Amino acid sequence: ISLGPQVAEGENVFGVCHIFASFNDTFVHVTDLSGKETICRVTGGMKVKADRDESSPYAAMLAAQDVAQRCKELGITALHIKLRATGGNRTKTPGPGAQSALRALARSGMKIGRIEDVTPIPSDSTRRKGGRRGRRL
Amino acid sequence: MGRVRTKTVKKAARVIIEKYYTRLGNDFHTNKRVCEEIAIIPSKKLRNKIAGYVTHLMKRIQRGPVRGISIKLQEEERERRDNYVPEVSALDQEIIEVDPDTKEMLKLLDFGSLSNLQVTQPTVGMNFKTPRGPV
Amino acid sequence: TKKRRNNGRAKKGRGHVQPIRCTNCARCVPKDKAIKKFVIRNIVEAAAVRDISEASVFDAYVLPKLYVKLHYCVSCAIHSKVVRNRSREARKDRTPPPRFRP
Amino acid sequence: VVDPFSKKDWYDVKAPAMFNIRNIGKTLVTRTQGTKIASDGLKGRVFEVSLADLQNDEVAFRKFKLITEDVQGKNCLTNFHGMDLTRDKMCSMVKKWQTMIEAHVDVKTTDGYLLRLFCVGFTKKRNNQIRKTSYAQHQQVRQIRKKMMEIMTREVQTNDLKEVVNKLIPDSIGKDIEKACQSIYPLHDVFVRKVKMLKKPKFELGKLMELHGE
Amino acid sequence: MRAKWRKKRMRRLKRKRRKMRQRS
Amino acid sequence: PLAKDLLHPSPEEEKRKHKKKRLVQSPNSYFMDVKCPGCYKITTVFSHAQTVVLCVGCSTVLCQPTGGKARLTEGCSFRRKQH
RNA sequence: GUGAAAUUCUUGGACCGGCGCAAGACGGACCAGAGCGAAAGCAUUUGCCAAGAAUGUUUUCAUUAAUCAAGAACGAAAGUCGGAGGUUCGAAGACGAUCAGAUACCGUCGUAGUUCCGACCAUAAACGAUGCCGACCGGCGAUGCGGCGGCGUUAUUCCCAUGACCCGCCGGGCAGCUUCCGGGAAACCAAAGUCUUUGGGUUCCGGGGGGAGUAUGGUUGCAAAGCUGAAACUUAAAGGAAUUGACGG
Ligand SMILES: [Mg+2]
Ligand SMILES: [Mg+2]
Ligand SMILES: [Mg+2]
Ligand SMILES: [Mg+2]
Ligand SMILES: [Mg+2]
Ligand SMILES: [Mg+2]
Ligand SMILES: [Mg+2]
Ligand SMILES: [Mg+2]
Ligand SMILES: [Zn+2]
Repeated sequence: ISLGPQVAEGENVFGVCHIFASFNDTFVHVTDLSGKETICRVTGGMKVKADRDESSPYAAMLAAQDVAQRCKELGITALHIKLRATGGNRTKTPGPGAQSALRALARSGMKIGRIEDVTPIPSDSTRRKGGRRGRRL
Repeated sequence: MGRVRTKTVKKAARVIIEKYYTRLGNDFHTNKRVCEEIAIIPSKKLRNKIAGYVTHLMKRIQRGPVRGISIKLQEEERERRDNYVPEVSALDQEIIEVDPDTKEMLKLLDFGSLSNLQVTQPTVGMNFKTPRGPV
Repeated sequence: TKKRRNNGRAKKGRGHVQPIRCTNCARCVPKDKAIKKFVIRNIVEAAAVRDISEASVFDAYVLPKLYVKLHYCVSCAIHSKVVRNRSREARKDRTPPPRFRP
Repeated sequence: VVDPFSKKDWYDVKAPAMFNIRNIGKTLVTRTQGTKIASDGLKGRVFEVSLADLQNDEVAFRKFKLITEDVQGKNCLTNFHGMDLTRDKMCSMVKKWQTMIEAHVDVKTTDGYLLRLFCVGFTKKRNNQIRKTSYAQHQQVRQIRKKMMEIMTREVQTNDLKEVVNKLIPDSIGKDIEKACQSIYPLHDVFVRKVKMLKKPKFELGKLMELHGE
Repeated sequence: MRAKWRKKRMRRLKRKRRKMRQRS
Repeated sequence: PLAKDLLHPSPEEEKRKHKKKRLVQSPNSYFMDVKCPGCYKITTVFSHAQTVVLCVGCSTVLCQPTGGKARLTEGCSFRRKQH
């Protein structure tokens, strides 16, 4: 009770941290072992007010620390991690804020379980946006 | 930094070493004195730069030949290093490894059927090529 | 003037190759022509590998990797400096560049 | 105004008898008020867990779905739901200069469980192999795939969900593929990459009890 | 001028000539 | 090798050469006698059989035809027939 | 979402996360200077239907062949017509940005289209910018198929075949490296070689650059357009390959 379980010292509680680290934004989302129930979600867009640094490591680590103190407020100790890119037909790589948010969570008194990639990879996608001539800049 | 000798001093040092090798030596101060008369060098700075380099090359040629060549040095270097002169020739082995394929080659040459050579079991596997591509 | 014997693409017994898309600009480029780069990346960069290993609950955990195969149109591969222009003689060399292992 | 975590409660999830470890972990859900029921909310929850967590000294690249079918107090009984290899492992097994073979079957368990089994296997080069690429001909792939279909449907169609899960925990099915296929084309990288369920036998309560017990 | 757009401009002019000749 | 003696090629390269490309054509296939096990008589079998051959006594199959050469089933004695 | 933004969606739960359901597209990694096809082109499993190269062949026919005006089948994408379906993408169009301007490049939406069936069109840098058939003329290592052999390892077994390798050989291929064969204006090419030491057979086809693939005639098409195809007039160069320099956001 009291915003946490009654688990003894012998066993620790495992959360799940979805790090949707794309370009232009990074999501850190802590949930239970099914993901059905959520504890906290903080993103760079709601942490920086410059509209450009939504994917910056500066805003990403601040998001990670905020969900970290909230997780400790709920007594969450261990944390399996699911890293996720944009996926689909678009980019399949994590953005800049993945490593900063990951490092911030470790250094904020949290424990780390297993990191796995849940990036959506199509067998073969639909027509990707941009035309056949690419994005001529 | 900045003490690199130029081709002017370098080449002139080599020529006077070859032409006057016995009149030189290991001492810089004697080398500059012989250089005063064995060649006409106008500048003092150029002179003792030449002598300084000559002293350095004397320390090198005394313990091994260089790009420069002395006719006396060549004969002495072939006169030395005559041989390791082992008490027996290095290739008078009492037993010599011989494959069966080479053994029949000597038989077809008619020079086989000797005692010194011994035949070995042919290696098995026929794997002698490196796997192709990267790694 | 024919710059390359293979026309810059590895098409010898075919007539048509299905197109893939550049990951950077999303440009339709033939699969035999695009620069392919299979990259294995650490999930945790070197700046945080110690933090994650220490904070990990597991006594011994090997960080998994990323297995993504990258396709670049030659414009984007040149801009990203994946491929560099070479001299006429050095163009013919097809061995991959050294990994700089030692 | 107030956070829901005040009215959230924590339940503990258990494991079937196939695994020597019982407690996967702890969950949370809202309480029961009006039409919404805490038991109904927790009905149908899928918990991706690692077999390394559920087993003492077995492999880590195998994961399990483990849907909860019933809750009894603060404990949530759980049966098998599906398996899947981790993305790191399945992506690392796909090497160049070799042939991948993929199979899929539909099998009705004696109990009534309709399972869709996906198996993957990769050709193997020999120790004295000098040729760079070790590929498989199309008929060899057809023979290997067909045999893989039948020595994976026989291991499940004649048995129950209990035996199938405790035999795929060490992946005896995969080793059966490798030793059979080595007579045709040698393989090394063979695993049942994924299974999933399609149909269930009308949700019998007694079957869950003997699944966790006798 | 790019030969393709010269070709397209030529096509437009041929349509005008066909329309003028049809009207007559 | 400019001055190769094409008049008398040595037999190791003559056998090496393709069947039609030799100095004089000579087929690689041959005729062999096959002794049916559990029988007494001798049948003639083409070394490159395309049809399944069965000697009259031996009701079993003698040769299983494949692409290049017949598969002589076990228990059959074979021997060449006059070059 | 962008370089930065904005139009746009959001307290009705947007995005995110979980469980399901539907839809129509699409078949990654494996996938290669690898295979097949006359080209265009062809990539999830299974089945059915015919077809095909090469190899094997001491089988049959016996000149039945090669290239081909006229004529004919197929023919990317886009486009046209009719019917289904419209997920994504996306001509036209609107709006936001950028700019001196921006009818654009960038961003949001989105029409025809993109998907299947039937009927058209017959064009692509439809490229190997390189006719087909045949003969000859260097070397080397690979690779795909078929065949023939040989130390050995591995699969099962009680023995051989039979598969996975290893070492070779033959034939047809996709190719690769090297070479003062030879050629070429050179780049380069074992074919673009065997060419003033010029003749193996046979198609198509060019004649300085423009005008111009235009006008006119015919013919094909629903249409867009396709095929055939000039002249007046104008011009001293236009070009191809390499060399040096100058410059490059
Ligand atoms: Mg150029
Ligand atoms: Mg083409
Ligand atoms: Mg907005
Ligand atoms: Mg079309
Ligand atoms: Mg229609
Ligand atoms: Mg759109
Ligand atoms: Mg001809
Ligand atoms: Mg002319
Ligand atoms: Zn690109």
